[PDB]
Amino acid sequence: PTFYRQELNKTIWEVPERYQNLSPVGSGAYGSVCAAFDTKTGHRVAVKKLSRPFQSIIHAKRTYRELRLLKHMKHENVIGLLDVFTPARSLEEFNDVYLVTHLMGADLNNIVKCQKLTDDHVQFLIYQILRGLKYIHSADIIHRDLKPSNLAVNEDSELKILDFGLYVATRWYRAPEIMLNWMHYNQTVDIWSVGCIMAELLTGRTLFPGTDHIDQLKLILRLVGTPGAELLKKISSESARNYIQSLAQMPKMNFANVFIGANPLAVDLLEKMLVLDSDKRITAAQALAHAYFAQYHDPDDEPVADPYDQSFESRDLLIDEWKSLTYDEVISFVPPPLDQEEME
Ligand SMILES: Nc1nccc(-c2c(-c3ccc(F)cc3)ncn2C2CCNCC2)n1
Ligand SMILES: O=C(Nc1cccc(N2C(=O)C=CC2=O)c1)c1ccco1
Ligand SMILES: [Ca+2]
Ligand SMILES: [Ca+2]
Ligand SMILES: [Ca+2]
Repeated sequence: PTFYRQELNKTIWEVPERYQNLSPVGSGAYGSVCAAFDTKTGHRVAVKKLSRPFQSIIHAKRTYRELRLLKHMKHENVIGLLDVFTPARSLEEFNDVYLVTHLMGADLNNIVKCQKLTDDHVQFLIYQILRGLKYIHSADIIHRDLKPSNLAVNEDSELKILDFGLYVATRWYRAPEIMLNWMHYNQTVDIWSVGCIMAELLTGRTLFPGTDHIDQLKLILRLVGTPGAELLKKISSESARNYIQSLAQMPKMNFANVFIGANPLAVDLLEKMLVLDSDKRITAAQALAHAYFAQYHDPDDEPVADPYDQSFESRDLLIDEWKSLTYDEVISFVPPPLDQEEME
């Protein structure tokens, strides 16, 4: 293919002539993104140019990790790949990686900001998050930083999870075990985040808008109640345990008294997601069966993922080895069919 060059976000992009009318739509993890028109299919796409993908061993393995992950993700509520390209003609010239996915116009913050969402609409949005999480969790992939800005949404409220499995970030949606560096955690860290997101969609305001990690913890404990000693088991730092143990004891609030006017089924689901005991937190697959989603739930259309080989994560390789592995993954990529779905 013929490539052309265009300066976007103060840097040269070099893209196949197939992709036209590039225009910037913001940064993503380790890269920046442009909307484009795919002249082969007439579809709108988003093209991410990775930032300095092989500048260091950190960047190089992160590039490989992201390409491997995105090549594996094949789910309607998870960002996956339509294309991956490089202007390089050989491994020796290889220094740039571009990832292509279907264009999504907004993030979840664009949906709830200026709109009082109906409960039926909130159900649909949360249902889609949970369907995507069931899929990624089934491949032993955790998001760990799920939040509205990591949920891409289009003009019909269809949603996809992105930046999973990988500047001052919001911590308002992070699971307590992540935010506070507890020693062990499971996939349900992401379910805490869903509870935080769902709460905000129902009330129109942030559930735990803490100014720092201690203020955020205090806000969390005010809702869910002081935890037992067994939860201290998870916290390495004695200073942190002593502090938490020293706090005045707070009762758990009845969520029906907090989310006044909400669908009682929404309140019940929130009670099952927003628990400190991550081993008692509802899983994505269990949440999909909850009656709150009755009008959307369809077990035939809530698939799991093919097994995902993450053995590379434990390996230290040289930069050029990660670069060569990445090049191999670029060259071996097989574009999916344009239409991969059939009537039920
Ligand atoms: N507009 C849009 N549409 C789809 C995805 C993205 C996208 C990507 C991304 C990831 C992989 C890929 F192959 C191509 C693009 N990374 C961050 N974003 C965000 C850009 C600003 N916030 C919303 C999504 N942006
Ligand atoms: O007080 C607020 N929201 C709120 C608080 C508590 C409850 C509900 N709520 C439900 O949970 C469902 C409908 C509804 O109004 C909404 C608020 C938002 C912006 C400024 O103040
Ligand atoms: Ca269906
Ligand atoms: Ca069916
Ligand atoms: Ca079809």
